[PDB]
Amino acid sequence: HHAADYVLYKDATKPVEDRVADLLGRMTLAEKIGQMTQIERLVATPDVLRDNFIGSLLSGGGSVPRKGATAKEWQDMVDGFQKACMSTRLGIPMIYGIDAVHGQNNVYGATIFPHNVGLGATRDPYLVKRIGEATALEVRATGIQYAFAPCIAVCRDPRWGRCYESYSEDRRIVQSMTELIPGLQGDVPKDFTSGMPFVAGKNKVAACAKHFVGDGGTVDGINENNTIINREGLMNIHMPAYKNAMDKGVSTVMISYSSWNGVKMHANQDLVTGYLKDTLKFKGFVISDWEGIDRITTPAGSDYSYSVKASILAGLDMIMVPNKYQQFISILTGHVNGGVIPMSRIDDAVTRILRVKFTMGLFENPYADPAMAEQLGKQEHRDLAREAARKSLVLLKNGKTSTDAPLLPLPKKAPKILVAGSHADNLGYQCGGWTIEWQGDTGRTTVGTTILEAVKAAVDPSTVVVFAENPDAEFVKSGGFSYAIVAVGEHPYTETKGDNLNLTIPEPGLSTVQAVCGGVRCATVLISGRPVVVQPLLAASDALVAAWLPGSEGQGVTDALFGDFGFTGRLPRTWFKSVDQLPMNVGDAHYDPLFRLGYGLTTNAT
Ligand SMILES: *[C@@H]1O[C@H](CO)[C@@H](O)[C@H](O)[C@H]1NC(C)=O
Ligand SMILES: *[C@@H]1O[C@H](CO)[C@@H](O)[C@H](O)[C@H]1NC(C)=O
Ligand SMILES: *[C@@H]1O[C@H](CO)[C@@H](O)[C@H](O)[C@H]1NC(C)=O
Ligand SMILES: OC[C@H]1O[C@@H](O)[C@H](O)[C@@H](O)[C@@H]1O
Ligand SMILES: OC[C@H]1O[C@@H](O)[C@H](O)[C@@H](O)[C@@H]1O
Repeated sequence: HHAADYVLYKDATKPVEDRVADLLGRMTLAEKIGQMTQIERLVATPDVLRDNFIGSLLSGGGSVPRKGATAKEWQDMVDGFQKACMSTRLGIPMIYGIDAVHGQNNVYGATIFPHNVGLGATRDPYLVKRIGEATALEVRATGIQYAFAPCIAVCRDPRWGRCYESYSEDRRIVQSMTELIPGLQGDVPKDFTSGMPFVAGKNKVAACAKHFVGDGGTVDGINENNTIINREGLMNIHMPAYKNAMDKGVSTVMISYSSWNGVKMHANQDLVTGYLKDTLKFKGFVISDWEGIDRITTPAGSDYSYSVKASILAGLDMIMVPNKYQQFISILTGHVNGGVIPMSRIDDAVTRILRVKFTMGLFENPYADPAMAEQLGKQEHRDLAREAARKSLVLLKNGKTSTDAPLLPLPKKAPKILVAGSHADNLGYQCGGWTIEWQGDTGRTTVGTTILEAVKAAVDPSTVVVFAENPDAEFVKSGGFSYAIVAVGEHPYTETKGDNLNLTIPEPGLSTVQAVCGGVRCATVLISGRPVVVQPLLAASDALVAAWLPGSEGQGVTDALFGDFGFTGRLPRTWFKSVDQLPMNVGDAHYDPLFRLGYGLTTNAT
């Protein structure tokens, strides 16, 4: 279709499938295996990318070009890598992935939205869609084209360190929140075939339904462990939201470290190929988790040859290596040369990777848009995160007795008030894990507003605000306070560090709540990724709010505490009486909750 040097795959007017086939037919085995290889930016260089024909890069949690980097620094980094990939013989652009799981959360100055458990509490799929839309803009602000979200785990045991990444223990709520996907990627057209990948263009990102499948079903909530459940239960609880994801054109699916009835998901051909590809008709690409193939074996990494064989034969398309790419490529090349993995399997993998790249426009826009840098941390998106944080709050108690005056809403005008607790003025704590660092961090780690700052921004000018992190009982009684707001809870964690058999908050939290509430009427704000042992906090407090991990916009919290809006959030999970009850789910025989799924008190805006 015209000039003498015409190449069909480079022609933006051609159908995606024609472009995929034209490119695939030209590729060497080295070029094919390169597309299947995703590496960390920490090990990437221009020569490595060109020489190994690398298909993808990622930043893991905390993998950043430098601390405090601007949106422009991220774009320049990603473009540097892209320039090397575009300089290969065939000029196939790489796709760069990152965990933008509550906003573009590795990036300094990005808006940080509430984590998924709090979004489940909103029962507002359209809010979640809008969060996906804003997240895509802030990811593209940094030049990145692919987010490893949503996590559609159905957490069935809150002792799991990733329970906060699950919208709900109720699969119906998780299915509803798959609206994140068309927010991140754009709405699919009228015609759309379920299972096809979709991204609208350069202002949207490829998404990733993860982690397939039953990651939220593991024994005792042990992260990466075994999910012991029959097929009916797997299909009724853990699978349904994957189908909604196919219907919404999710571009990629990431496999789980977990096992199902003792079979590693990363080696499960029946589920990855038999079910996801052949039954759900998924036509995007399947990516491993990080060293996911290594962890098929015990010990992990003890037979990397088998890891490669088992995962590629199971049907995985792209491997998040992410560091030992020379070994990965060498082993896989050996398997193909030896006939152990057929060329048909390689060609399927590359067909799916190329299909996503062409569909999303990556060959037409391989480089970042400098005009998008200013989308990072935009006030409109902070206003959305503030709405979301407010809607996520669940009011658990509002007066010690049913005849006391309701404590909330609090008045904005009072002579003197106390703000207290380890979580009242700690932006890192209020964001939780997957914020700036992999495991999150403590203190002022990014741009945002802590609960204390939000209180100071809300109250009348005549209201004197005193902050004390851990006041003793006498300080409070002698202080002439009208009321206190005390915020306590979990410290940030991610993945196995978050697995927790006791679910009791760190001290001094309960002691601070008891000291404060013993001296003046108090509203306790509990920051956590999950239900935690709460009876002692409830007993001490006039009012108690479960605020989950509300993100950078602490004014979401004070918007409800001071009655600008009423409380509307409802528990998206069961609140247990004791960890000895666990697992305990709405439907079980011994179902004896402290607060059932769907519980939440309300207030009216003042
Ligand atoms: C589950 O955890 C136990 C204890 O750490 C471990 O030894 C076992 O291998 C794990 N099982 C799976 C399927 O990961
Ligand atoms: C509760 O579990 C957490 C994480 O496993 C731990 O850090 C804390 O000290 C535990 N308390 C116990 C085991 O008594
Ligand atoms: C909030 O509003 C409605 C009136 O529309 C009422 O039924 C509910 O009890 C109200 N509660 C309070 C405390 O005003
Ligand atoms: O899977 C474990 C890895 O996850 C990645 O997101 C992080 O960047 C690494 O620090 C961590 O070791
Ligand atoms: O950062 C890359 C990956 O790290 C792994 O540790 C997590 O399990 C994935 O959810 C994440 O996408």
